[PDB]
Amino acid sequence: SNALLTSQIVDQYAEHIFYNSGAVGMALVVIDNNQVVNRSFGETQPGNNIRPRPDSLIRIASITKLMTSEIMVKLADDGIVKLTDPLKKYAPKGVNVPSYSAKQPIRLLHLASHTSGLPREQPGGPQKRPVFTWPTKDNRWQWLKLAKVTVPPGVKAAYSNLAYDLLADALSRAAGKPYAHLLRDKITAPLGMKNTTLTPTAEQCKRLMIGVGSSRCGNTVAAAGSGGIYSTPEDMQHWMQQFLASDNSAPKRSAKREQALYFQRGDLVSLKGMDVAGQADALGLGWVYMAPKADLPGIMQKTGGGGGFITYMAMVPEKNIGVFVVVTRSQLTKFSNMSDGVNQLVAELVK
Repeated sequence: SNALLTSQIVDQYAEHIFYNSGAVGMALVVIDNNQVVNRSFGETQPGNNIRPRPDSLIRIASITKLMTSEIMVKLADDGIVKLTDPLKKYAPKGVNVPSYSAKQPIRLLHLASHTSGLPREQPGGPQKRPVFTWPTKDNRWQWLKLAKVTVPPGVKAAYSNLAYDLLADALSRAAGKPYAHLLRDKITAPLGMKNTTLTPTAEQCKRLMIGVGSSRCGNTVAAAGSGGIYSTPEDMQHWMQQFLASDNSAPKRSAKREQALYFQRGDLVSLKGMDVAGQADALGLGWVYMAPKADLPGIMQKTGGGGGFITYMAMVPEKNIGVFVVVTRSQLTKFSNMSDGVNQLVAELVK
């Protein structure tokens, strides 16, 4: 958008997204070239009348997967992994990683693009379960070693949390340090994202927004790859900015590799779980691409939902436009009533 109108265009949509989504609380972050527009609505806990702040703690849920893929891409540039490495290269000493057939192993690329053939969650967990706490890393590898993989890789997309946590495990093994140290060293420390963490302190937890379906604020390292990351609107602004040019900076060196697309929709036999914010026209490394259609532009996006939070990031990198939104749910909240509004906002911003 033209800087003269950016704020006014955001205002055409922001309050509608807040009301239509049934949010308890909402933070919206818009980057449009040199313009940054922030809006906050509602409450940080039902009935508390406290507006969300730049440093309100949030669960970003599956936006986490974009960071796992970011780390994979950075480690690949370092020569520490290859996207094509079999997962079994990074398996603990002597533990089997099953494969559809000998010459068709699950590779890191498959985990990142949801094409590994693995299930969405490890089966057989506790029926009532606090979010982002089960399975643990040890649980995953104990299950995997006896598991059967019955579909070849790169044939079907089936959205998976399990696969993304296995990816984080592999990346940690390859780098020779805990995943939390990779997240810090490769992402959060260089960008000064001082509230982006899998291990929040008490001081951070007191700032965690609350909606329907909330869970206690705790260690979420179990979902390090798939969904556990806590952050804040201001930290997420800084993260999102690295994909977008402005007068003061070019995108980060790895932005294009991070957003590379690997499977066109028609290149797969079927896709499950990929169409939450609209039809997925191509799958990247966590990122999902939707081609222009109706009155919407081509959009790179990722959806997230867990622990009473829903999140969405949509961007048009060529136009230096990105929108991130986080909402705490009320009972009636429907995800696409938030994401559809963001997509329409993005459509107005690109004009």
